[PDB]
Amino acid sequence: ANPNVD
Amino acid sequence: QVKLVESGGGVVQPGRSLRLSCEASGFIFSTYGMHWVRQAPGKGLEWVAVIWFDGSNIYYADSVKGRFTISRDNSKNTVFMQMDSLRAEDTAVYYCHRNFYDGSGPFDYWGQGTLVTVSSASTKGPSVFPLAPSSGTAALGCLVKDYFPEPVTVSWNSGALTSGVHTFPAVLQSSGLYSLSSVVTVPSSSLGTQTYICNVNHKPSNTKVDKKVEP
Amino acid sequence: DIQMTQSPSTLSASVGDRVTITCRASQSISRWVAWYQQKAGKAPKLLIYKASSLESGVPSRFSGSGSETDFTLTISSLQPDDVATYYCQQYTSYGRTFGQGTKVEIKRTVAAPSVFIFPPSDEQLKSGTASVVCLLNNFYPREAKVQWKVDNALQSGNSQESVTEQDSKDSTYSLSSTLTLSKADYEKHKVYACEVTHQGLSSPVTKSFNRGE
Repeated sequence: ANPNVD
Repeated sequence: QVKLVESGGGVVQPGRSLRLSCEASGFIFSTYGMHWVRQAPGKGLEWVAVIWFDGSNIYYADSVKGRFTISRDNSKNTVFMQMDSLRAEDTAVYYCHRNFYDGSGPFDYWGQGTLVTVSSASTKGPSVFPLAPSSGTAALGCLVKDYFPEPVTVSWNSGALTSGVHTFPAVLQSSGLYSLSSVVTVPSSSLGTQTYICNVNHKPSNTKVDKKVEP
Repeated sequence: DIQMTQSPSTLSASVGDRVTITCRASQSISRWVAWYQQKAGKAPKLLIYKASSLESGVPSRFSGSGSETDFTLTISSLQPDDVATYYCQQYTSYGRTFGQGTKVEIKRTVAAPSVFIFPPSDEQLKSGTASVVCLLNNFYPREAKVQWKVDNALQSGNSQESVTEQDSKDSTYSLSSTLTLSKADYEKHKVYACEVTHQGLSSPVTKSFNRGE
């Protein structure tokens, strides 16, 4: 979901 | 390992342009994005722009929209930011920054920053004068006078001497040029045997001075 | 974008005290908040991520809590090495926004300064200018007065001071006062002295030298 996470 | 090196700072006239670059080492810019974060003197951090590894997902802060252009080199591991119509409020240290999160943990890195000075003044290299130890412990130092713009970096014995070193923040003189002093306290036992040299670097003017300080 | 509001702006506390810093997001950021520490003259360093998790190497006295819109950074035992400015940050999307920052200062016992005086170098005198430096080393608190006397004549408008940030281990300050004169006006008078008053000194200490000895 978050573009900076996984 | 990972390192980010910014370059392109220095003085720039109000209303003119300046190009910053950030060279990325120790990783491939093939994932996530790269950020520019700036910090005005004595102020807080302000995110400025972002670009993804493939050139997409470009966003700017409202304070720089329409004036700054972020881009990446399609041939190298380097990102750029073109800065146009610069004003006094744009004077700041500009940091290259990379941040993301995996199952491995956080990946957060910062360059040491490059100082953009939006000014009508000219660049001037400094003069380096010794603060000689004179008549327990003794203090000596170097006076780095009459330079523009900031910054000046000072080390002692090529970085081999750090304990007891105080490099004071620069001071803006009546002339409009900066000046600072870096001092160090040593045992007076060493004044006859140890050599003390201050290394002064003013990148905006390509000034590198090694000054030996003697009683 | 999402606005981050941080408080307080400044705080001072003693060694071992609990420091509390709060941040508010203008809209829900879930738990995508990070806390950065920035010391004087250096780049920021990530301390806390996802509101509560610690970055590698961060001491256990740093903790974080909160969700959605309200978040808190806590230093359970403030140490001299924690003297820095702290910033919250959201990373919900591609960009970032930071809080205004909280400068954390530390309180400690009074320490008197060591005063040194430096005559102008001969190369600067050949350059046409003259600078006399008086150095106050490793003292607390920051408040001090440095008075320049040239032949016991008080000076004004020709001196400038600079102060370091609190030392990362003993939290003292150091101050430099520079009396800048013209070479012609320097080679005039004989005695140059800096008088220093500070809470740690019983009576004002004066460092002096005669011109050319």
